[PDB]
Amino acid sequence: GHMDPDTFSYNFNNRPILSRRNTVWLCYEVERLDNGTWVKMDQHRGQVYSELKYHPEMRFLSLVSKWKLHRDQEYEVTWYISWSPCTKCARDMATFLQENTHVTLTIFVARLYYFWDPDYQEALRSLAQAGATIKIMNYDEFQHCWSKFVYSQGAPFQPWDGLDEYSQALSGMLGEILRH
Amino acid sequence: GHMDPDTFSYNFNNRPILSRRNTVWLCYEVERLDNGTWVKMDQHRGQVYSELKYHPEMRFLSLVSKWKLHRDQEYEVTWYISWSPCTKCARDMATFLQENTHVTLTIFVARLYYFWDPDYQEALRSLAQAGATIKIMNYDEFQHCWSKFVYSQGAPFQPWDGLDEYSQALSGMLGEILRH
Amino acid sequence: FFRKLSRECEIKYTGFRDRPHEERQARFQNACRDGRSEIAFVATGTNLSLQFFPASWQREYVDLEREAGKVYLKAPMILNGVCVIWKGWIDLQRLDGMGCLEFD
Amino acid sequence: FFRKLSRECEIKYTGFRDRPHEERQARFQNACRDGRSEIAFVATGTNLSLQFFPASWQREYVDLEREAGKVYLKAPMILNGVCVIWKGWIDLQRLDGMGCLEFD
Amino acid sequence: IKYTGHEERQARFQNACRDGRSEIAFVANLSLQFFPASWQVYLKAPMILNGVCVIWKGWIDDGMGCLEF
Amino acid sequence: IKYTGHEERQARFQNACRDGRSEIAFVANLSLQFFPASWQVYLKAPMILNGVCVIWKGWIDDGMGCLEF
Amino acid sequence: NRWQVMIVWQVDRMRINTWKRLVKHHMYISRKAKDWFYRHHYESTNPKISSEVHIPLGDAKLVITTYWGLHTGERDWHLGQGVSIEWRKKRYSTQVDPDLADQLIHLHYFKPPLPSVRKLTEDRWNK
Amino acid sequence: NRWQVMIVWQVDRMRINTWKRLVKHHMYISRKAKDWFYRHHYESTNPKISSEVHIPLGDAKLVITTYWGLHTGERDWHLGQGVSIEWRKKRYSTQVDPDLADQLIHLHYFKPPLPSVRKLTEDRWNK
Amino acid sequence: MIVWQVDRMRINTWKRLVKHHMYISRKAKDWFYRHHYESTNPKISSEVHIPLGDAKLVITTYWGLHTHLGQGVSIEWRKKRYSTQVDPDLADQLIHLHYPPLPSVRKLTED
Amino acid sequence: MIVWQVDRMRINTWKRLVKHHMYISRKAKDWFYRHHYESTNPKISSEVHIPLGDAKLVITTYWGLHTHLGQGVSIEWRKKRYSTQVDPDLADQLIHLHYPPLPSVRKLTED
RNA sequence: CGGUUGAUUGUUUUAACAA
RNA sequence: CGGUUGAUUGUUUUAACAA
Ligand SMILES: [Zn+2]
Ligand SMILES: [Zn+2]
Repeated sequence: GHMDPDTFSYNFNNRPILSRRNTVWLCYEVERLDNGTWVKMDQHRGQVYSELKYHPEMRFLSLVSKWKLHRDQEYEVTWYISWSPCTKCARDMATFLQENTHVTLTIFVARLYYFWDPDYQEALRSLAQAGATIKIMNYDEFQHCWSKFVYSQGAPFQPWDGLDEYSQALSGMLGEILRH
Repeated sequence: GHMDPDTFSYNFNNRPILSRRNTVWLCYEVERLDNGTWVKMDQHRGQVYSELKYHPEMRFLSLVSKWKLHRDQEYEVTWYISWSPCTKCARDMATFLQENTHVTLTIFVARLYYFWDPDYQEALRSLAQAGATIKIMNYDEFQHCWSKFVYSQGAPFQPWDGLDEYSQALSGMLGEILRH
Repeated sequence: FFRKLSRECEIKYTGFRDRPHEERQARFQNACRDGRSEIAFVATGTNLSLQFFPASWQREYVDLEREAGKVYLKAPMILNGVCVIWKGWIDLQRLDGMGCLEFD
Repeated sequence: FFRKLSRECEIKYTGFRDRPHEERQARFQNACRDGRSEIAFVATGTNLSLQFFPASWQREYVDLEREAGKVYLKAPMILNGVCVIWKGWIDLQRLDGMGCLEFD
Repeated sequence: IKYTGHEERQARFQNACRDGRSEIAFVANLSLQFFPASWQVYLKAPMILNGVCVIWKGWIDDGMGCLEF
Repeated sequence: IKYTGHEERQARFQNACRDGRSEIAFVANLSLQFFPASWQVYLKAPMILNGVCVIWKGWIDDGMGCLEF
Repeated sequence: NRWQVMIVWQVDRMRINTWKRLVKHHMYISRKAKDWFYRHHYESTNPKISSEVHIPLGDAKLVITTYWGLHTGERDWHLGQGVSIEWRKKRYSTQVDPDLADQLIHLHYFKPPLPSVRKLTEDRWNK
Repeated sequence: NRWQVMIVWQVDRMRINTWKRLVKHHMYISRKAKDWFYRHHYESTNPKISSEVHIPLGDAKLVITTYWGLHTGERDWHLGQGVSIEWRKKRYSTQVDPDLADQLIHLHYFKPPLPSVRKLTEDRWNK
Repeated sequence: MIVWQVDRMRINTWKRLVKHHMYISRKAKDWFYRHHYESTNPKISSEVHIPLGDAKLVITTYWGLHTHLGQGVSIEWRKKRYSTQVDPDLADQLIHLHYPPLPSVRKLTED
Repeated sequence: MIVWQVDRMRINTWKRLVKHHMYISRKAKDWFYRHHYESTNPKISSEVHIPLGDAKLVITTYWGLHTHLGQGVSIEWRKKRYSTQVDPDLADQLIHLHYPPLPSVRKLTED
């Protein structure tokens, strides 16, 4: 929950074509299924940036491995990521989800990374087939990230121009990619 | 300069065969050649740990790329690393040093990683041929790391048993590997 | 302090909680069979843990022969200057059971 | 404040300090040739910087034709409510030169 | 040569060759690509290579193909 | 078969074959390894494979080699 | 080629972050500077503007704009971030030195320290 | 199979680090606990001992040993670190609860807070 | 058409070097770069046009090939309507005569 | 001796799985693991002995081969002094009859 | 290539540096 | 495989959580 507003505004801009966002920011939260209800884990949530050789998905996988989650419990992990996972990241998340059936993953993406690339399309389709839920980050999850992961110091969320239009266009593109 | 003493003592133990040190810690410092003398850079030094997919050498390379060091100045970079660089790390450091002739690198290793492995031997030899200086971390650099990179809160350095014997054995092994 | 442990107390094994239950059972069986690995039992209601370190790391026994599918644990220890015993049992399948302190 | 800049002041270009000098010269030549890239000149003795942003990002000129191997810079600006001019020149090879404020 | 794309593979080969509207690959890392004309078993293709009008002819059951001027 | 290890390569092949005390590789990812007996051009080697005593014989200038019972 | 000329004071990342956090804390938590307008980076046509703080002074406004991704500075930690302070009234803008800006702030407006432009813009690497 | 039995209080990493830093600060910076002996992890034959603090009380000593890499706990953040407190005199050792240890410390010895075993060992995840 | 099998990393390096040398370095500024959306072929990743006098050398990178998805490169000399398939060896000389490492066809095409 | 060219990552996975199954999993606890320093051959990385009745199956991993340094695997059945080179196909059945994924010779040896 | 951005351009990648 | 450790075992990987 320590993220300056400028970084969030710059990286999570939902314009489908954004040429100067070279880093990937991934906010994550985990819920646990207890007594039939999903209780949020306050200390099992945060945000991670990207490196040129280290993507945020690998860092999140390492964090999950360190968390030592109980195998006899059901976990629901919500992601809010600026760029949709690349081929290697989607591959690794798919095999991790296949090897970890007690945890399910929902993903909201601010932008679709190489949505016109067939390789990225098959990577996203394989990630979806692995059980991951891929969604387009609309205004609601943007506000949720602002009030949850962003160190706004009480400042209200100020949406950028064309947020809803970009969200609708990205929803259409994701529906076309996933063959809904 | 924020490193708890327990981590330093556990990771930088210089026993040649150490089976339960799965993480690599790398302390780095940079000096600049000004007016014929090497002045230390107070803010260009620190320490980085390792990830299963992200080695400290890659993180240091990213830090160097972000530092924006002047190409018209000479830099001398000192490393203090618990494990000697692996094949990929030695490869990448060698090509980086070949592509960056204005910076020289000296490396002190607490332990030799796979010193009996021919692949690691050729990796170390290639790194040495690239211009990097590889040395065995003796008591002096251990004390320097304790007083510089370790958050000891004024506590004196307490060497472990057999530090000098392990240092001599590792010096002999490194001399054999480098074909001095 | 003594009464809290003596009156109501239950113990369970959580050595490898990220692994499947069958693998947990196999690991616990191995660690009980050879005294080269530690075994820890956690009180459910608190953060208290009873750890059986091997004697090489420094009438107390862990055994399976008393009952099939069960592990029995006897641990004498001097607590707060008075000698006490910790008697426990956990069954193989659930890696759970009852453990409590008594005066010896 | 005005006197500090007017009396003694020297400027230099440090746009890409991690790149070789020839590449720096080429980049500076390109950025001066087309007005699609910013050019910054740093005062050597302070942290003050003069940045020539393109007019699309919001009698001031940067030019090479006045002298071969030199870049001449004229920048009128209203500072502290009074209009002043910044006149500078840097040579191609060293990416260094003289720049100072004057009253217009 | 060999086709790159078992029963499903040969069914896809057959229906792609019969209907079209798809790309056909024949590796030797040299490979011959057959694309539909709208995008711009015996195989015959005229093609200009290094200034000469060579013709590549071959057969596939794996198979054999060669180019002759 | 082909040797894996140009003038320096053939000089190394020649002096390694003449003196020994080194390993010789002949790839076909199958490969034949020739190790000095202390560690335990025409080529001939008796070797037991799948219960039969086959003999591998070949020549290298690249070359050709085959195994026969 | 038409250019826009602005005087930018090069300041390291830590001071930029401290200034932003102090301004935002004094805008919402300790509402002394509650009249200050904080315009984000996407509201400016300049691609290299990180943040913009508007401080109403009478009928005019003092604008402090922080830039990121600029050219590298002479010092080690001048990595491409800077601050420029100006005073605008009725589409008439004049650049203002940090000392005069702080004087205006203390004239019109005046524990976490209060946000001061002089501390933000001062070069601790050249002295 | 011969076993050694010790009562270990499971404590998260943050509290272990806070305890270690407070003890080391009060050993060298604010030398009130200057008589405490801090034996490192390599001086113990137990492979899963992270740190060991010796507090001389008369002719005996209260030993607080922190362990790392233990079995995972029931709670989320009981990842394998714990603390065990004992009192030894003339090769006679008895395990001591944290409250009694704190009482002994305040009896014999007694801004950054003073190092207390009760705060270190208390379970904030079970209450 | 002749397509050589190439890894995606080499394609990325090729396109990055080409963009660098036509935009920043400006050593190959006369070249043209056609993106995916300007090509009717759905499998074409990109096109690089190298002006060689009146003629032009077109390097087309393809993605999504079923060779499991593969990428390829095709080199083709073009004299107005006339077209010809070109091996990397001829393209090396054709580029060196009229014109970060330089973008070389041989390095990208070689296996 | 027949040596199959293998990447170092597959060798590392093979040795890790073997160590796991003889130490932690104990499914293959009867196996033996000979390290580099117990072998007279300088090129031998490791040896895995799988007891098969009276006979034993030896899987030897080699490093430092000049095939630029390469690694290899050799499978060899051993009945006392008698020895025989074994293909991975026979070793699959030989392991399955008498005995993380299971350590399979075919997966490591296959290219 | 800060643009009807087609996205590894000069990365904008950082919990306290003024508590 | 916490051991005459041959080193991807159950990682020991964290600047303030008690300022
Ligand atoms: Zn990725
Ligand atoms: Zn490494």
